[PDB]
Amino acid sequence: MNYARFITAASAARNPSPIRTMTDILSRGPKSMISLAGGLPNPNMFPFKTAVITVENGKTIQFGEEMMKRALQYSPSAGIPELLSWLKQLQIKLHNPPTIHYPPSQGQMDLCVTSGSQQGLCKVFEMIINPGDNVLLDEPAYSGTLQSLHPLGCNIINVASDESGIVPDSLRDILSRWKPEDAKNPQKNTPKFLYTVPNGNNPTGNSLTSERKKEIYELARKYDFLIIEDDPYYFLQFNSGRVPTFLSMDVDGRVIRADSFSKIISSGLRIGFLTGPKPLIERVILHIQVSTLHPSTFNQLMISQLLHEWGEEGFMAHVDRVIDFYSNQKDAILAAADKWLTGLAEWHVPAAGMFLWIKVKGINDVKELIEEKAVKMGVLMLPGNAFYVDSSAPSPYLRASFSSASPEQMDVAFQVLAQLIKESLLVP
Amino acid sequence: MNYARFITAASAARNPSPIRTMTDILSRGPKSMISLAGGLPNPNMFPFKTAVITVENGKTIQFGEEMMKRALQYSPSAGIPELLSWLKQLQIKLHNPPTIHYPPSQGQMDLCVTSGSQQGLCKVFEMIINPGDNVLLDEPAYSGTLQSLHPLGCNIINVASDESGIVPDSLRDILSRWKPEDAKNPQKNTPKFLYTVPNGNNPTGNSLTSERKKEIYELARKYDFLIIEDDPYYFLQFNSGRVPTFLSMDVDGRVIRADSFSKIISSGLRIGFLTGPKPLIERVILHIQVSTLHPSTFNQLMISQLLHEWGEEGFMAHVDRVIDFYSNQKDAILAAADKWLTGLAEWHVPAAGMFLWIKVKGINDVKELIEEKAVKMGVLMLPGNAFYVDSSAPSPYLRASFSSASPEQMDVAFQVLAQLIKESLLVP
Ligand SMILES: COc1cc2c(cc1Cc1ccccc1)cc(NCc1c(COP(=O)(O)O)cnc(C)c1O)c(=O)n2O
Ligand SMILES: COc1cc2c(cc1Cc1ccccc1)cc(NCc1c(COP(=O)(O)O)cnc(C)c1O)c(=O)n2O
Repeated sequence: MNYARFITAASAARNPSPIRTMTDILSRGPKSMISLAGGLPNPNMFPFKTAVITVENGKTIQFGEEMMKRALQYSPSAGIPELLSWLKQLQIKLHNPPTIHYPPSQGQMDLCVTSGSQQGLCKVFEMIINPGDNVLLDEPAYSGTLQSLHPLGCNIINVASDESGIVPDSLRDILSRWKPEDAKNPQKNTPKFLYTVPNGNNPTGNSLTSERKKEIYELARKYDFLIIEDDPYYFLQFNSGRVPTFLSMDVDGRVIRADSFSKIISSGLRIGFLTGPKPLIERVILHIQVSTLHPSTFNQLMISQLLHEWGEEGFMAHVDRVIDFYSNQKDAILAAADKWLTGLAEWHVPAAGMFLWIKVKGINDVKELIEEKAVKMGVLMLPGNAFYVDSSAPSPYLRASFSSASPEQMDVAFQVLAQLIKESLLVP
Repeated sequence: MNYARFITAASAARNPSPIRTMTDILSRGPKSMISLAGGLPNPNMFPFKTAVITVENGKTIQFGEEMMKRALQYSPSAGIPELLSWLKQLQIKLHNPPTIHYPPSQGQMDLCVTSGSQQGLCKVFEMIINPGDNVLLDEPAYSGTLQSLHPLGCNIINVASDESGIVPDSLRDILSRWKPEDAKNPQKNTPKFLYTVPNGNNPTGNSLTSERKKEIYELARKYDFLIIEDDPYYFLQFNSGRVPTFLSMDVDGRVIRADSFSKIISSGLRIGFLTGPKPLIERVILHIQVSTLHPSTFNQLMISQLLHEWGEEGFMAHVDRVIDFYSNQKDAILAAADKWLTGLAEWHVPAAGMFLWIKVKGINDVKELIEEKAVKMGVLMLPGNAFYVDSSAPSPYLRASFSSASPEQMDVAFQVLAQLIKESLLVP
């Protein structure tokens, strides 16, 4: 594979820090080595000295004097080595990528710690997109990806979706406007990638099947496009065995996968990870190096100490307690919507995630009902407009989150909504 | 002032999160309000429960159950409100900007917390630069800004400098190729900004005087460019007492100032702040929103609790303790270089910062002496090549850091260096 067509002139021009290069000779050398190279501060000047963090069902994490100096100090752009080896290990355990032992240039598996999955996704789009480029996704999509894409000046082509996510025949229909050989020609302007959330799509909650994923991968191989697998709900799947990922089937080294610890470990710590082909992961690390330098060494050390003590087993037991809480929350929003919304609205049961996508029966645009009327009543929800490329277009949909609300709060929220849905249909 | 000439088409196209827009109506605000809007996970599912951090000359920072849930949760893109009000307060105390009460559109003072000063600088260059644009800078410069600038495709105009920083007559000579009216014509390609490190420039250690700064500001006003004042050594000045900043004199609202806590509080926590005109700070916040979302809530809470308990007095007692340590380190590298390098090399005494810029007497390029010969001897330093736009150009300079090395390490380093210099002068 040739990654050069997937990287901008700006991204290709990125160079490794000539400072880190000299600094890395220090880490590969003996204790007798003297360095006057790095601009690392003296950590003894830092005011925080020790840290003791308690863990619910787990050993208390302690940062002694030395560990604290390391945690308060600079670290590599890709991430701390202990977090990197544990995450690569996990990707192999879970997804067993075929690329593990490929040569670097051919797209060997590489991983980098990002400041949330959002940072990885952002740096990938900025790496790939030139203004006017064609890009594939299924609308409704995650707003953060729509807000990243909009300033990039690309052409978003919508791929049809149902309850089983992206319809492969819709993808086959869009792709048919180009020839498989048109991928090799830049001027023919073939799509650079396919963006998708294969588990509990934000905001629908729909998941792709194994069969659909295989049809999508064969199409990515045929029209030589990348698959941006943004999977933050891979660990939040409801009443399902884990369907293989696009990374698990990545024989070509054409999948960039974004994983998030935001729903399972911490949203505020800003720790996510990006898995993909080494030439592309490298371009992302070089952009991180000039922006954030590296993710918080402190937060990485907090997560790495927890993760290492749990094991890939203790981690999974934790994922299971998290799914349990979110299933009970989904059951509660579903009970509330059954009680108040049946006959007034339509919704599919989410497969993964923390959102219910509700279609209002007799209203074309729920924008004023949700932004004006519902707000004035003290009930907040999201209008469907926020999850489309054209936000000016009317939407009969709303997104309801079930993460934090108590059953009794959901009951009050939906009664207000049914009352507001009725006050909108009762106008003769 | 018109900021639209300092904002690219991609930066202007950035929109605030429609999600977050709803999320802020909840903050304003009765307790009776129910939200099903945000995708905020339930923080009771996070495994870390409490934190106890000990402080050097200060109260033990304790994160109770509620504080920990907030610290592990998402927060605003610009930063946590307590850190923001304390930093704005400090900027007023220290710099007293004239823009404090200007209307937003006219460039009112705004501040945002960034993931190090590097993130702020990066997002500012990306906000301003279009390929082929002219930018003013004094070489040698900080490598990280050279590696951010290189992929942006701009033209870096070298402004000459001496021991008192940038020579204002050199800037006056460069600018004379345009007319003050040329800033109104985009096609006349007038420089968009002047980038400066006014205290202890990386790698020289030279500081601008008050008089030079006033001549530079009047030239910035005349040719209507911005001043990107990257001041990470403002709190690390030796035997000087702090010269007024470009922000202190910013009557026009044309200064973007980057401050760093990397040398005073923590390099690894990735917490810095950007102060500048509200329309420009706003464009930076919108880029942060789509990349890192926000800086670590946890790290911000650590810093904010320390800073609020210290006050602007205890913060100051700390920066003076930090200067004290670096002062002694500077006397030690200076003692070592006096002992071994006199007659073999030339150097100026740094005014601020943690680096000594050494010029080797009879060598044109110290690249092989430092990268091959010094490395093989176990002594690491940086070749001068790393701090120039054209790195292929030979440099007789090296950068020696005095942050961490002990006096006895400096002695051994400078002896190796002198012996390597002597051996290199014997090659005809
Ligand atoms: C109320 O505010 C929020 C609403 C949010 C989210 C975050 C905030 C907090 C926040 C603070 C400051 C500025 C803006 C936002 C995140 C969402 N989803 C996370 C997500 C990510 C990023 O995840 P990562 O960067 O945390 O790894 C990547 N891909 C997919 C498919 C995702 O679904 C979401 O749906 N809503 O509605
Ligand atoms: C050995 O590695 C380092 C060498 C470093 C620095 C950091 C690292 C750590 C690192 C880890 C991962 C990737 C790359 C680097 C920072 C330097 N200066 C900080 C600085 C900043 C950024 O400061 P901020 O982002 O921390 O606020 C802005 N402006 C000016 C004028 C500065 O002088 C420097 O001189 N050296 O040589």
